[PDB]
This record gives sequence, C-alpha cells and structure tokens, in this order.
Amino acid sequence: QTDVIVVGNGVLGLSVGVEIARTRPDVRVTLLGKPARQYGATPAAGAMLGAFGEVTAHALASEHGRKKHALAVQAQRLWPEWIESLEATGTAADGRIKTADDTVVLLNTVGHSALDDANFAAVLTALKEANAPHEEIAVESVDWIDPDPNSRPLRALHIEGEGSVDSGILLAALERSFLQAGGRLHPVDATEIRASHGRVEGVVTDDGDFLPAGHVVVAAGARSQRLVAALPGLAHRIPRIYDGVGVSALVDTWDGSGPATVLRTSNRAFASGLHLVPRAGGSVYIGATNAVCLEPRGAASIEETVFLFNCATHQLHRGLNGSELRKVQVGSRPAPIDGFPLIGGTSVEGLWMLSGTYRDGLHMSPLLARHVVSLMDGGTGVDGLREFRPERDLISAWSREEILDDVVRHTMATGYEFPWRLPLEWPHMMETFLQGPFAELADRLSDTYTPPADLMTAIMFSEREQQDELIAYYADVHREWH
Amino acid sequence: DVIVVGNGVLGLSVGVEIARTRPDVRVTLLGKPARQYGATPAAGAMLGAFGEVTAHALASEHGRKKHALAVQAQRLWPEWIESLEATGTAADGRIKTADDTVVLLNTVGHSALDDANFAAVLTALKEANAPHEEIAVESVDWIDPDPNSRPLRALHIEGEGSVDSGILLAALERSFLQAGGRLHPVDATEIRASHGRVEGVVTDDGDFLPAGHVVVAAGARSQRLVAALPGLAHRIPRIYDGVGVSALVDTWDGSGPATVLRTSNRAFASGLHLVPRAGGSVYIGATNAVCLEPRGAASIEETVFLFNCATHQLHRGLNGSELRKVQVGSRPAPIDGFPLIGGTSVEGLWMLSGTYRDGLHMSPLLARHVVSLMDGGTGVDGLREFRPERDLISAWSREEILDDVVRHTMATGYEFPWRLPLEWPHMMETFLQGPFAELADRLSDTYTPPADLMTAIMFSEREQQDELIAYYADVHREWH
Amino acid sequence: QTDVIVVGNGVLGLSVGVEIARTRPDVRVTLLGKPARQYGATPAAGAMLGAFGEVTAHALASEHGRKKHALAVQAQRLWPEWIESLEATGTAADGRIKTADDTVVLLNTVGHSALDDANFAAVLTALKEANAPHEEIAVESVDWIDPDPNSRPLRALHIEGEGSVDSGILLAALERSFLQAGGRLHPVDATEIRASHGRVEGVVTDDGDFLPAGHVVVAAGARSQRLVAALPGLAHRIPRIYDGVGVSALVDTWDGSGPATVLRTSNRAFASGLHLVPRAGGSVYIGATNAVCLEPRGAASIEETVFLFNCATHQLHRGLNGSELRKVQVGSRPAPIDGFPLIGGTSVEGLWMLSGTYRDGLHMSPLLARHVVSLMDGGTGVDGLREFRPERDLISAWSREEILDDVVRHTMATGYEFPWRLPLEWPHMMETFLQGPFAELADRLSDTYTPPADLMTAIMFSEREQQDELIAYYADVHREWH
Amino acid sequence: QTDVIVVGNGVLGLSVGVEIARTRPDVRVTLLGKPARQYGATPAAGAMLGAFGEVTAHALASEHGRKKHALAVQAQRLWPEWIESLEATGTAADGRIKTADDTVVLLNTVGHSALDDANFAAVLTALKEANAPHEEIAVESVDWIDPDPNSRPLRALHIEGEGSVDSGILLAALERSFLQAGGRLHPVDATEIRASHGRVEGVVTDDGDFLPAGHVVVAAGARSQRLVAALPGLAHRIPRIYDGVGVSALVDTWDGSGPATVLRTSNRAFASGLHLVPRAGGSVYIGATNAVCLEPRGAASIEETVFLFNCATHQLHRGLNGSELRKVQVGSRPAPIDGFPLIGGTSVEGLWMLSGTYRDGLHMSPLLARHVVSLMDGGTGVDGLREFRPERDLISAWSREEILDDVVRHTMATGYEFPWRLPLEWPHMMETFLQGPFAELADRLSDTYTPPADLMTAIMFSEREQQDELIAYYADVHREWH
Ligand SMILES: Cc1cc2nc3c(=O)[nH]c(=O)nc-3n(C[C@H](O)[C@H](O)[C@H](O)COP(=O)(O)OP(=O)(O)OC[C@H]3O[C@@H](n4cnc5c(N)ncnc54)[C@H](O)[C@@H]3O)c2cc1C
Ligand SMILES: Cc1cc2nc3c(=O)[nH]c(=O)nc-3n(C[C@H](O)[C@H](O)[C@H](O)COP(=O)(O)OP(=O)(O)OC[C@H]3O[C@@H](n4cnc5c(N)ncnc54)[C@H](O)[C@@H]3O)c2cc1C
Repeated sequence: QTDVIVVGNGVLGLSVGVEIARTRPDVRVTLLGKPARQYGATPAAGAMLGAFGEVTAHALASEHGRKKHALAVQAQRLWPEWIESLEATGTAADGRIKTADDTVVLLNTVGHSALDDANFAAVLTALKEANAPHEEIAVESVDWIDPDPNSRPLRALHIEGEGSVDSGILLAALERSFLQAGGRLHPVDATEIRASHGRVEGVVTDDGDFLPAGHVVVAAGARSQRLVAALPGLAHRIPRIYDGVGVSALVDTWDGSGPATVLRTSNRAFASGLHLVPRAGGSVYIGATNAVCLEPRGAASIEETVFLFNCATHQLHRGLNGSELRKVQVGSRPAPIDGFPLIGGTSVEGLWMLSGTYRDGLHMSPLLARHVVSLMDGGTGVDGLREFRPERDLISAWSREEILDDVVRHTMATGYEFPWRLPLEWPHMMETFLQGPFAELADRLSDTYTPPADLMTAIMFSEREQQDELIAYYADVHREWH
Repeated sequence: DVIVVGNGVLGLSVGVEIARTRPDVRVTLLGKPARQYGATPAAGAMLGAFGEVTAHALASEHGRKKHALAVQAQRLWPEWIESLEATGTAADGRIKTADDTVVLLNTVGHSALDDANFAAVLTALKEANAPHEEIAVESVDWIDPDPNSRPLRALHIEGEGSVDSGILLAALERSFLQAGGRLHPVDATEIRASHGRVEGVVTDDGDFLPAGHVVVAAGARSQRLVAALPGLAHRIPRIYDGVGVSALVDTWDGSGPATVLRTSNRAFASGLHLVPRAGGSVYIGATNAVCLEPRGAASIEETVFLFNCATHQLHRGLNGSELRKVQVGSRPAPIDGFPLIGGTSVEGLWMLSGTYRDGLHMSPLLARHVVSLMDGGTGVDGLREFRPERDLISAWSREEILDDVVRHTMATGYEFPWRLPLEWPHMMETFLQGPFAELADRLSDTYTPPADLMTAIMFSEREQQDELIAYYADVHREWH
Repeated sequence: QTDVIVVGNGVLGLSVGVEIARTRPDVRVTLLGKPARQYGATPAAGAMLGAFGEVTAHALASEHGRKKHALAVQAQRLWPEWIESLEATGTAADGRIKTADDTVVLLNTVGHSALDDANFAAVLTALKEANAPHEEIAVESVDWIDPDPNSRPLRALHIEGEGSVDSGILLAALERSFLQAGGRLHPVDATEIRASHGRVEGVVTDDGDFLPAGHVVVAAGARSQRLVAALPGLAHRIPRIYDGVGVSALVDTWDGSGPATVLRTSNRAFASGLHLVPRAGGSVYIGATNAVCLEPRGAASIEETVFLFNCATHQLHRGLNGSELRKVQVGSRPAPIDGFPLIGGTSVEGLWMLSGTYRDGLHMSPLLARHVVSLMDGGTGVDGLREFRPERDLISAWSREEILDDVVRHTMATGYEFPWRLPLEWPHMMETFLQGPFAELADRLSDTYTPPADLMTAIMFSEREQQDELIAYYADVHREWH
Repeated sequence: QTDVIVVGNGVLGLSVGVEIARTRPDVRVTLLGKPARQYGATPAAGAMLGAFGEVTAHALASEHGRKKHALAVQAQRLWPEWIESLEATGTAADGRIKTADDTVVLLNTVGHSALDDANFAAVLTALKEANAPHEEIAVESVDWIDPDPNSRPLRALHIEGEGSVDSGILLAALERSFLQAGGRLHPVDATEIRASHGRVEGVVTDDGDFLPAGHVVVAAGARSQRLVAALPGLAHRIPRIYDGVGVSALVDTWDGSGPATVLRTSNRAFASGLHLVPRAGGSVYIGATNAVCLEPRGAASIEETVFLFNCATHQLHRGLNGSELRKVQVGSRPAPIDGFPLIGGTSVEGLWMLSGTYRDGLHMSPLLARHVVSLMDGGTGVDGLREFRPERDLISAWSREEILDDVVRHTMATGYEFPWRLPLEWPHMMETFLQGPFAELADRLSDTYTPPADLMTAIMFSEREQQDELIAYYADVHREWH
C-alpha cells in the first residue's frame, strides 16, 4: 500500500479523503486535523449550496470569474447523489444533510445601489443564460419573513434547486463515510511537509512524530499556503492565502419555526452578506460577516456580532430580536491574494493542494474532490480547473481601474449597509477623498499586481511594516515568474 | 343673473363654461386676488387619476365611482387647455408642464399603504386599458435619491401629466373676461333666499348683488356659507380645511424632470411629488393635515418633513437648491369623504366643493356637469351620489376605518422615517386600537369619520369633540 | 441534628456557609448546588460593590428604599477585611478578588431626563448626606474612555472607596474558604425541604437521597421562594421571587488595556444599566441588561446582546467595537414581587432564607451573612434588616400613583436609551396612550398591592392566564394577612 | 467741502451717521442706501449683543482674536446708554430696542467635543478673566426650554448683562435719531467713490448723480471692499470681504410664550450656531446658519432651513415644531479674507471704512461709530483697533498647522451637529483622509497666506478657476506688501 496523508479536516480534506478511500483499495489514507477545527471555515458555514446566489456583476465581468461560476453550476448537479452516498453510511438518527431545496434572494434598500441593484440584475441574467429554473415573485408571497417596513424587500427572486446543507451533519457524515471506507483519522496537526529529490517523503506532526507518504494533499484552509511555502522556491510560486474571518450565529426561534427556503441578499461590502439557512429542531443559522485579516483571528468582534444581528432582525424577521442566542461561530474563509482557488498538483511529485475557495469551497467540494482524485490516479479530472492550478504567477483577473472603482464602491457600501444617516453632501465628499489614497496605495504596492477590493482595504488599514512586507512579496513573485 | 362665489379652479372653471355657453346672461364671479386659504394656488398641480388610486378607496363603491370620474376628466384636458390658451399669447406661458407621470416605490413608508397602493394602481391601469409600463428604476431620468431612500420599482403612466396652477388660474380669468364674465373682487358674506328660491348675495363691502342662480365654489368655506339657510346646517355635509404645504425651488443647475415624479398617497392623504415648472423652478408637495379651523401658515414640522422627503427620495441636489416660496392652501375636506356637486332644495342654489386632493384635476368635468344641470340637462351619469344635499355617506364599515386610522398613524412613523427598538411598533399598534375604537363609538352610533378626520378629532379639545357628537346626532335626526 | 444545610452555591449561600462554618466549628455544614450554577446571578455579575452607584430618586423617595440604602453603605465597610480573610486561604496563583477601588458615574444624554438627570442629582445628594469622599470632575480628566461624541458624557462623578470584585475569583475563594473552615460541598440540588411539628427535619436531594438537619438556609437565588412555598401556608406568607434575567459579556480589549476605575451610569429603564468593571489579563466585563421574566430563561436574546454592545461601544469606548468577544453571560437577579429582599427566620424552627437581593446581594453578602448567623446564634444581627424578614405581608413601599408615573417613565426610557429617532409629536402621544392601560392593569391586579415598574411591565406583556394566576396570588396573600 | 457721505444703511452706516450728525451739528451728513437692504446682515440678525457668547478656544489662542474679544467686551459697556439715547428720540409706542438682558449658553452633545467642550471651557475662563457677572446653573432651572431628551443640555451658563435687541426696532430708532440730529437720508446706492490728488471728492450714485464730500465713510457690508478697490493701488491693499450667508427665521410660538433670556450654544462648524432671541408679540427669532460664498446669494437653501429648524425643535423647544413659520430671513455677514474687520482710515484723505465685522458688527456698532468719529476729528479713537486698519497686508493670526487642525475639526463637526449616525470606524477614517487634501490646498494657495477654516472649506469646494483666481490674488497681495 502507497500511503496518502490528507492535511486538514474541513469539507475539502474530508471530501478528498472519502473519494480516495472509496476509489483506491491500493492506498492507506490518513487524515490529519483536530476536533477543535481551529479557524475552521466549514463548522461556521450555514451552509448555502450557492451558485447563482453568489453571482456579482464584478465577478462575471472577468473571464476567471465566469470560469469559477461555470464550476459552481456544475458542482450543484453532484449534490443529490453525494448526499445519498454519505447518508447511506449512517441511520435516521444521524439527521439529514439537506435542510432546504430552494433559495429566495431579497432586494431591499439597506445597501449600496452600485452593489445590490447591479448584483440583483447580474443574478437574473446568469439564471436566464443558464436556462435555470427561477421566478421573480411578489414579496407578499415570501413565507415566514417579518422585516422592519423601513428595511423590507421590494423585489424577491425564487431559485429552484439551489438549497442548503447542515455543515455540522455534513462533517459528521464525511468522517463516518471516511472511516467506513477504511480511512484513518489521526487527530494531530502537520507542522512540516518533508521533501527531497523533488518528491514528498511525508509529514512531521505537532506531537513530534514523522508519518511517511507517497502523496500529501494540503487542504488546511487558510493555513494551506503557509505550510507549503517552507519548501524550496514555493514562497513565491504558491499564491498567498489569508483569513477571510466570518461570524455567524445559531438562534433558537421564539416559536420554533423557520423558513422553508434559504433567504439571502446578494454579496455585499467586501464579500460579506446576509442570509438565513434553515436547520432542524427550531434552530436557524444567520450569517455572515467577512473581513480579510493578515493574521488569523478565532473570536468575533463586538462590531461583527452587532452588524450580523441588526441586519437579520430588521431585513429578515423582527421575531429574531426576542429569540435566544445559542452560539456565535467564527471561521476563516481561505482568501487567495489573486482572488481564485488553488486546486491540483505542484512541481513536487506527490504534493497536491485544495484551498483558496473563499465563500464557496463547501458548495464546490464534491467537484473539487473528484478533480484532485482523478489527477492523483493519472486522469485529467474536470475541464476548466487548469487555470486554478496552485503553482502559478498571481492571476490579474481585473484592471487596476476596475479594482479602484470596486474598492471605493465597497467602502461606501459599508455606510449604506449599516445603514448610516448622514448629511446629503457627505457621501460625495467621502467618495472624492477615498479615490486618491486607494490609487496611491495600488501604485505603491506593485507595477503589475493589484489585490482585489477585499484584500486592498485590509492592506490600506494595516501597519506600514505589513504593507512593506507585501511590496517585497509582490516584487519577489514578479522576479520568480518574469 | 348668475353669481359664482369663489375664484379657485372650480369657481373660475364653472364661470368660464357658463359665460361661453350662455352669452345672453350676466355672470359675476366673487373672490379676492389674495385667495386666502386657497387650495388652487398651492397646487402643483398633477392631473392625478391613476396616481391618486389607493387600495382603501377602490375597496368602496363610492371610491370606485370617484375614480371613474377622475378617468373621465383626464380625456377633457387637452381640448380644455387648447380653449384656455387660445384667449392668450405665447408670452402668457404654457398651462401643461408634463405629459407623463412616474410613480416610485421606496421603503420610506408603511408596507400596509405603499405596497397595497402600488398593486392597486397597477390593477386600476390594467382594468381601464390605460397605457403604462413598469420600468427599471435605472431608466428614470434626473432623480438622484439617497441610496437608503431609493426606489426599487417605478411605473410610467402615459398621458397623466401636470399643469402650472398659477398659469391655469391666469388663463381661466382671461378666458372668463373674454367670454363676457365680470370679476368683482369682494367676498360673499351671506346668500339671500326666501320662498325656497335664491335672491342673490350680500358682499363684505355691504353691497347686495341680485341673481337667479348662485354657484358656491368657495373651497373649504362653501358649507359654512350655505349652512346659514333654513334646515341646511344638517342637510349639507360639513367641509373642513385639509391644510397642505408645498414649495417652489430654483434647482442648483436650472434642470427639472421631464415627467411628474410621485409616490402613491401616504399617511392621512399626504404624499410626495415633484411637478415640473418652466424657468429652472420645480414644485415639491405636499403635506396634509385636517384642521377643524382654518390655518394660513406652514408649521416648522410640515416644511422639514416636505424638504426631508424630497431631498432623500427624489434628488439630493434639491438640498443645495434655493427656496423661492413656501405655499399653504386648504384642500376642501368633506366630513363623509366625498365631494358636494350639484343642486339643492333651494331653486337656483348650486354647490361645487369638497373635492379634497383632486378638484383641480376633475374641474372641466365638474364645471360641465353643473352647467348642464343649470340648463335643464342631467350632466354626467355617475355624479348622483355626490349631490350636495344628502345624509352623510358611510362608504366603509367602522371596522375598516379603525384598521385604516391605526395603519395611517403607524405610517407617520415609517414615513419619517423613524428608528425604534423592534418591539415598539407592535406595542404602539396594540395601544392605539382601544382609544380609536372608544372615540368612534362615542362620536355616533351610525356615522364614522374617515381616518384623516378621525385623527384630527382624536387630538382636538373635548369641546370640539362634543360639538361634533351634537352635529352627528342632529344629522341623524334630520335624515332618519 | 445540629447539622446545617445551605441550599444554594451563589455568593449568598457560600458567604453564609463560610460564616457558619467559621463561627460554629462543632457543627457539620453541608452546601448544596452544582458547578453549572444554572440561572446563577453571581457568575454573570461584574461585579460592582455598588452602594451610592445604585441610588435612584425613586428608591430614596420611600422609607424602605432609604433603609435598603443605609444597609448597602454599612456593607461597604466590611469588604476590605472580608476579602483579606478569603485570600488568606489561597496562594498568589488564585489571583486577586478586588479589581478596582473607585467608581466614576457618567451622565450622557442617551437616556430619559426623568431617570438619568433625577438619579445623578440623587446620587450627589446621598454622597453629601453620608459625608462620603467624592468629587464632581471634568469629563476630560476621566482616563481611558473614548465615547462617540454624540453619546459622550458632559458630567462625571468620582466616588472614592466604591470599587469592584472579580465574581469568579470571589466564588472560587468562598468555596476554598468554606472547605478550609470544615464545610462539605455536596454537588446536588435540593428538591424538597422536609418539616413536621413546626420544625425542619432536612432536605431531599435530586439524586433521591435524604440529608437530615436542624438548620436549613435557603439561598437558591430566584428558586428560593418556590422551594419554601411547598411547606404548609408558606405559598402566601413568603413573597414570590421572579427571574431578573441579566446579560453581560467578557471582552478582550484591542490593546489589552482597561480603566483603573469602574465606569457606570445610574440605574436605567426597568433596573438595567451600563457599566464596565475592570478584570485582570487584558479582559473587561461589560453589563448589564435586566428583564423580569415570570419563568426562568438561561440564554441571552439577540436584542439584549445588541443593546449591551451598542451602549458600551458608543457611551464608554469605541475601541470595544474592534475588541474580541470572549463570553456572553446570563444570570437571574432574584427579583422579589414587593421590591425588597427576604433575609432571616421563618415560622418554621431552623428554616432561614437569604434571597430577593436583585441588583446588590453580592455587594451586601458579608453584612447579610453576618446578620443571619447572628440570628441563628440567638443574636439580633444588624439593626434595620428586621423589616426585610422573609415571612411577611407584601410591602407597599410606594403609592399606586407613584408606580404608575414610574412605569410610564421607564417605558419611555426604553426609547431614549436605544436611542430612538422619532417625529417630535410621537413621545407625548405614546405617554398619553400608555397611562390608561397601566392604570387599568394596576386596578385589575389587586385593590391593595401594586407591583413595582420592573414587574408591572412583565405582567402587562404576559399571557392572560399568567395575569389571572397573579390576581389569585394577590387575593390569597390579602386573605392570609388581613 | 466739510460734507460727510455715509455709504450704507445697516447698523454700522446708521450708527456712524447718528454719531457724526450729533457731534458735528455745523456739517451736512448724508446717508446712502435703499429700504430693500439687499443682502443686508442687520435685518436678518436677532440680534444677540454677543461678547462672551462669541468666545471660542481657537479665537482666544491668537493675539488678534484676544484683541477682537477685548473690543467686544468694551462695546457691551456702551449699550445701555446708547439704547437710552436712541429711545429718547421716540415714545413707548415705537417699541423697545432691548428684548433681553441676559443669555443662557447651553451645552448638549449634538456637536463635536473638539468645538463645544473646548468653547464652553473658553467662555467660562473669559468670563472669570473679565470679572463679568455669570453663574453655572442647573439645567432644570433654565425656564421655558423643552428639548428632545436625546438632544438636551447637561450644563448651562447664565451670563448677566449680555442680552439682545430687536434689529428692526434698532434700525427704525437709528433712522429716527439720525433725522432728529439733522442727518439727510438719500435712498440711492453709491456706484463709485471719486478721489484725485490723494483726497476724496465725493460719490457717484446709481441714478447718475454726483454728491460732493470732504469725508466718505464706507459701511456697505459685504460690498465695502469692492467699492473702495476701484481706487488706484487699493485692489491689493484693502483685504477682500466675502458673503457669510446666514439663514434665520421668525416663528409665532404655539402659545405666544418665549424665553426671558437669549438661549444659545457656542459657535459651531464654520461659524454657524444655534440661538433663540426673544421678540415682543408672541414671536421668537431662531438663528443662524453660516456659509462663506465667493458670490452673494439672497435666498435660503433647503439644507439651511431644515438644519436651522431641526436644531431649534430638538435642542431648544419641541413646541416650535407645531409653531407657525412667519419668515425665513437671509443676510450676508461681511466675511474678511484674513478673519478680522476693516475699521479706520486709508491712504486717501477723508476716506474711512467700517466693515468685515462678520458675526458681531451689530454688537460692536456703538464702539466702531465712536472710534471712526474720533479719528475724523483728529483723535486716535479706541485703543487696540490699530491692527484692524482697512489698508493692510493680510493678517496671519494663526499658523498653517493651527488652521489645518481647525478646518478638519469643523468638517467633522458638520457630521456631529447633524447629528449623523455612522459605523464607529468611519469618523477616524474620514479624519485621516481629510488631512491630505486640505494640506495640499493650503500649500497650493500661497507660500505665506492661509485662509481661515470658514473660507478654506468654501475654496476647497469651489471651481478650479475660482481657486486659480484666489492664487493670483494672494500673489498680487504678496508682491504689493513685500
Ligand atoms: C398643497 C396642495 C396641493 C394640491 N395638489 C393638487 C394636485 O396635484 N392635483 C389636483 O388635482 N389638485 C391639487 N390640489 C387642489 C385640489 O384639487 C383642491 O380640491 C381644489 O384645488 C379645490 O379647488 P376650489 O376651487 O374648490 O378651492 P380653492 O382653490 O380654495 O378656491 C376657493 C376660493 O374661494 C375664495 N373664497 C373663500 N370664501 C369666499 C367667499 N365668501 N366669497 C368669495 N370667495 C371666497 C378663497 O379665497 C379661494 O380663492 C392641491 C391643493 C393643495 C392645498
Ligand atoms: C448581569 C448581572 C450583573 C450583576 N452585577 C452586580 C453588581 O455589579 N453588583 C452586585 O452587588 N451584584 C450584582 N449582581 C448580582 C446580584 O447582587 C444578585 O442579587 C446576587 O448575586 C444574588 O446571589 P444569590 O447567591 O442569592 O443567587 P445566585 O447567584 O443565583 O445563586 C443561587 C445558586 O443556587 C443554585 N440553586 C438553584 N436551585 C437550587 C436547589 N434547589 N438546590 C441547590 N442549589 C440550587 C443555582 O444554580 C445558583 O448557582 C449581578 C447579577 C447579574 C445577573
């Protein structure tokens, strides 16, 4: 037997683990990661099986964005049989993975017209282009919702067959399915990947042990690039992944009710958004904030909890105000510096990566897992994932001008989403005075690379030393690839 | 001899029609250039038929009849304007200021009014086979709202436009004089009648003017003038002052929209609209408060609310624009919610009043109706329920009005817009129901005032409530 | 038996347990209660040693209020030697009970003038009458605070020798001191007090056991009256105690700093308030909401968490916005139906109660513990606590008119404290329409008893069946005592 | 000729006209100006006799500011006898000039701490230094006011003998007193001052006439510099005066009541402020906005009317909300480009100026009139007016750094005064991004001159062509004086 080590116990690590263990009787597969799931994105997720719900005008204006969207639409088709195959290893008492079949997208005025109006139109267009079943519906026909009238939706979009899963029941089902197929769970973290003669030898663990392997799959979420970056040359050949720190909450509803569908807005300032995912047992999930952090953070800020709760109680259901808080959850969306995932092989024989999936790795997991396992078996996996190979020059999916327009719009959107109340001249004054500093920052960081808006705002408000370290990083990447 | 009492749109419109149709008779029109409490000069004005539609109005038979008359009036306006402009020159300016209207739906209001009323307007347009289109908000020209106050739906109504009310008044006066009418700039103090017939009018300079016909179109003063005649105090429904505040603004860049911009009718028959004017001016309107006594000056509250709504919901550029005039006028507000149009039990005594928000729009139809009746005709088919000598109409159940007055009260909050703890609205709804139910039960066993008047009565002095209880009891005695 | 059983493991149970064990070395004292401390007030407390800080105009306008205040002033004097005696049983690593020596009371406009202006004046007058060391200080001289300018204080009052304790370190010190003095901890709950021939026999526990005793001291917080009410006649002779559900939070500050003093407002709508209590290790405590509930609740509502966080970030320090949330805490202030504590003996020989202390049982604990132990030893304990004996007709400390004025003012204060933004006619309209329903409720409940504002609002918005049950309760109490 | 022509019929022109006519009975004094008083500051004034009420920390931090304040304190002493001398020419039935004897300054939180807190402390210090009678009073003792509780004052300062006049009754009394003393009113405007051989010959009027004179006193408000600048060399020797456009209103109060004192805040963003001046007959005056405009404007903007009304109804009396609006008034405060008035003689014999008095020309009028008449008679007038001579290099009363700090604080104050509601990170973000653009503008305008904050904000948001014209102006002034 030829040993495979999967580093990471989120949706991506476990999904690849399950696929390898089921497909490869010739391999012993060991999966690393602790039950604490420190900084874990997956346990903090609702989660929405978001393909069309995730559409933004800005994403679909780039070739790379359209390619990512096509993969999300393909992933949706795999979910019914994937769920069936995971539930089959359990019993009724393990609970149901699927919590909703459909999604309603709501349009209210608690946000920027330049994001919410543009994104609602882009979602409609993407659905029509895909010939996907959907209907614009009367807001009056949306069941369950009880918004503040001043925060109410005036348009609503029903998307058929775009639903949600319980992320906790999914994780439990993946672990159980992994064990059933002969996989071994080793509850320790990788400290170091060992390689020599251009080949992986295995992994040093944080209990001081060494585990030998012919294949190492890195699916360590936001830690994935930092782990691989220690190997020779790879610090400037694997795009950096940061922590997209997200806050969500589990609430026991006042009357034990919940909506029959996912309820969501389109993506909002700096890839945040508002949604409610149904759960069993009189619980609802509400999400979810997003802030790119240059270092990991495992606790919610006061600001994040207040913003999430204020949005949900005003825009979705005022009944949530009197509902009991059961849990505040925090996890790190793996946020790639060039805005696209890191999926496939490396220049190191037997070294694979599955990371940088940001807001929709959980949704894409069955497709991504099958792609990487096909590559490991000498196949070509899924068409169109070649552009997202982990060992690459940074992608430039947008012009600097497009990103500078976007970062100012997203900054203004943090105001409109609050929502603020300002003198009417103040917004245009702030727009005018935001342009110059962001243009200056972009010019200073690099002659060739521009970070997307989500990362550019984090860099703008970081320490001088952190900005200078990123200037050096971008210059070493340019040197490596040009 | 014919005497028209009142120099608003209704008095002058009937004056012009009489003078043009009866060249053998002397027609004299009373009223002063000051136009004290005058509704017409304070109007934009919108030729609002479909724009005026509410779910609540169209749920009553009387409301559907009023709406049918508004739709009929629209058809008369192009030829009416042509006939008034024909008596003038290019230099008098144009009566028509816009051909079309855009209705905007934003969330700066109550869902129970704005969502219901937008759906009712759409249905009314489709039922009437009126040309209209739901349009993308992005395609509405000129507007620059606060994003948190922006519309998410917009409705283009073709051939529903606006007039300059000042140029209309000047054109009516000029057309009246051209047709042989006489303007006598004094007020009527008293209508003289004996042996069941009008003799004429005593004026406030002490003179007596004889007449075979007296047409009362004195706006909110109309019923008080006729109520002095024997028996008529409890046979002519009372008319109150629907005090409205509007403003003329010189825009920062001299621009204006090509269409009327408006919301549907809001709390207590207020609303937000912009009517285009010539010369880099726009009209913004308009507040509404039923007052048991007349008021000729704007409150601070009314000016701030009108300006706040226009700058946030229509165009932030209006914030830096110059205020040219704050206008105040009294919408004639009938106690039973419907106009007073036609003849009386007194031979030669006619009334044209109680038109509230849309007398100006209905004026050519109403003028032609009353002139047809004066000539022995039957005028316009659907006006019979709105005869001025009547028992008070009960167009809605007490329950419907109690639901409406609580919704309108809550709408004053959502329209501000307020920011409150989330439990407060349901708490206020619960504690508003009892007092309004108690007031309604106390006022009368049979009559219920509509929401606009019920809120004014709720917050009036005990003595004013008791006087209204006596009024309602004397009306019941008279008609039952 | 000369055995003593203390029922409850909060500050009051443990404080009386320690005093009994130290003063009666020949007797076995057993203390009941579980480490979970379900609904526990003490673990959720900051806690402030609040005497002058707790002063309201409304409390000091009643004879009973002035008597309660005199006891709080007396309790303050006991704290230095009490803390010394508790720390003496531990070592350096157990940490310090005292976290601050002084308090600053802040006056801002994020509240009702009828509460905050009246209460600030009452605190000043109480300090001057007691000849207590204090100073009105310039707001600019208050260290650490960084309020939103629109939420800033314009007056500030320094109170010397009014400080705070770490409630967690206090509980650990009381348990350790109890063991050191020969006390036994039995981690089970009392289900039933056994009595016959007018005398306590002991306690049935929830593991089915029977523990014999000559003395039973009930300090079970908000459960105290429900436990004793099962004994013959006592349902209408021991005033009911409800749950004053309070939400607080532990925050790790952005820079590890904290204030050197307690920072607080005066008591606000329905005995809520805003305060920050210093803690060791770069943590601060923020508190604290209050809602009287007719049934217990062990979880924070969304509303409570948002209100607490919004007040602290605007009125105390905007830096708390970016600070990490470590814990949301929930506990039940024991809320007596007649507004005064239940301290002393009963008509049942050997049955004692220490409860109904609402906002300041922790502060009064050393005085209350010494009072009850003196009574148990045949003394008269502390002068002025005989009015607060647990077996009594309901106190009527205020006229019905005073309470109706108070409940409308407190209702309006929930608006001003938010703070709301309303059309200027709405407040007077709401005041006018609130008076009638509260007058009607008060008249319907009883001809003789009026619940204080905090309880009256809970009864106003309770189910018809709960109102009717309270009407019957008040009628059975009147029958028993008249 | 020994004939005197006064150009201007505001408080300054009429005050100097009265003093000349009374002191020189042997000479013909003619006063020009029309009853419309186009752009007139005086008729739009309340007016407050503001000396201590006008104190700001920023003004008193400069030597020129302390000199201006000393003149305001000296002017206050003249008012009782000045009023007596004007009322003596009339009867009871002419009405009373004085409408209040005293002023209450209110401190609320509807503003920037960096202006309102600093200015309240500066007012207190200035009063103590001048030995002026005053008292800090309980807010509860301020009669009449009925603020929104969230907008209420927490501190109040009673200033004795700092009152108000009815500006309309003052103008009528000055005209009557002028005629009584032999003055002639000629209701036309001056178009041109004629001078040759370094001496005034007289004035061309806008009806084409020529009026000869040995003395011409220019008190034409904001038109005063434009009139004199036409004479040879004077275009860069007389500092420019702009229009400080101010909006005020007359309101008939709901019940005919008014306060017994002036009610005011200290000066606020860009020399705006909130005040109520009592009037006879159930009327109150409310003021007053301020905006420096590079061209005159005779109509109120929507923004100005809403801001004035919102502040008065929330911060002074909610009863004003239901009160009737009688008149919106607009006048131009003469706003000198270097921040100080233009008072005294010129290089042209017999040519005098009284202008650039901004917020307190009306208050200073009796002192300024006496100063100019003393100079015309060969005296030295009032001590300390020498720096404010009209023919001068632009004053630099503050460092560029002081003005840049001030303009950012005033910009932020437009937010806090609204008052806005924003996410807590936004204010520091806006402060950071406002500094650079104002620093850049200041550096670009001139190497030596810096406009005060009120003018700098108007220049920042003016057209490029208007900025360039001001750069040229500053360079021509530097050339003339260096
Ligand atoms: C703010 C506002 C906005 C409006 N907007 C619109 C709009 O968009 N569309 C629309 O269709 N309509 C609008 N209206 C007007 C509405 O249609 C009215 O119902 C209509 O204008 C009433 O006309 P009237 O001639 O009956 O009354 P008025 O216009 O009030 O004319 C009555 C006249 O009679 C005079 N008078 C009083 N007593 C006497 C007496 N004793 N003798 C002689 N004369 C006397 C008065 O001084 C007055 O000039 C608006 C009104 C207001 C106040
Ligand atoms: C948010 C908040 C903030 C506060 N802040 C302050 C402050 O700043 N200053 C101050 O002085 N005080 C403060 N307090 C506390 C206040 O003084 C309380 O009145 C006091 O803590 C009550 O103590 P207790 O021991 O009576 O009750 P608790 O602390 O409730 O203890 C009772 C214990 O008995 C247990 N129990 C219940 N039933 C049984 C049973 N059948 N058998 C055995 N055990 C049982 C419970 O689980 C619980 O642990 C605060 C409280 C809250 C909720």
